[PDB]
Amino acid sequence: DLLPLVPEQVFVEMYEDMARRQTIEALVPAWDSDIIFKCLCYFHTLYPGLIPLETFPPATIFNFKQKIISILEDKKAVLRGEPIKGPLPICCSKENYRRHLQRTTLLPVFMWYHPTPKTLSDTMQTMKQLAIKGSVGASHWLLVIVDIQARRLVYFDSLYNYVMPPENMKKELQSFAQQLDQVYPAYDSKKFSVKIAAKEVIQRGSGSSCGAWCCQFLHWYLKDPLTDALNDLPVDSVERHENLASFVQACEAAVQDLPELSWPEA
Repeated sequence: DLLPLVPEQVFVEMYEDMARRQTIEALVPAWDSDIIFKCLCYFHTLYPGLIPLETFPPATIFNFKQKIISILEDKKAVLRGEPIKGPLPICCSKENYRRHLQRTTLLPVFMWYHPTPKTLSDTMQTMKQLAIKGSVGASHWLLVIVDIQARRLVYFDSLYNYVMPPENMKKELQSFAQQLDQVYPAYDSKKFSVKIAAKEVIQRGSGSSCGAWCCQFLHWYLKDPLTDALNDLPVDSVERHENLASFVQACEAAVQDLPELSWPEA
């Protein structure tokens, strides 16, 4: 039997997939902690209810719940004229921080995650290693929105199930939600609800657009806390990211002439 032709193009069978991924990677490069923070400061000017929490160092899977509880307990104190006990931000005066706490209705909690580290310190160490070599690697940004006004926790994973299956995260967040009912109780005894935002992979074809996706979802949520934008997405991976690219470009222009490393006034 005649031998099959083996072409003198080692990668040709992957050309289409490679071209799409290269296109996507070029459209939306990685967003790290500093630009995310600038974007949050900008978002606050548009939506005063959003407190621009610092992403340095970012929360992790090991301490995001403790960080949220500290912030809410401090907000409770501020509304009662009592001392705050939580760690203070670097780029904000303590007085301005108190005013942000008094005003905020929504905590944008960005979590930086990597499969390998098993502790908070290991995670920070991994974060440092990757940063100096300029690699994303297997790291991933996640967003937890604590909507105080609606008593809603929204979990956004652009890779859908990168940390754990969505039902396992649902379970963990549901237990956390009832802890928040005791920590930050409501007059009418309305319970904190939990929403897993992503029903499938949004970030198809990319290893770097996670940061931008989180900020885009947040902005969609800020425009409409009932948004179904994740369902109205284009099917094509490339089209999704060229829409995201316009968002990114608009944001980067919007913050270009905004003050560096400083919170806006509450």
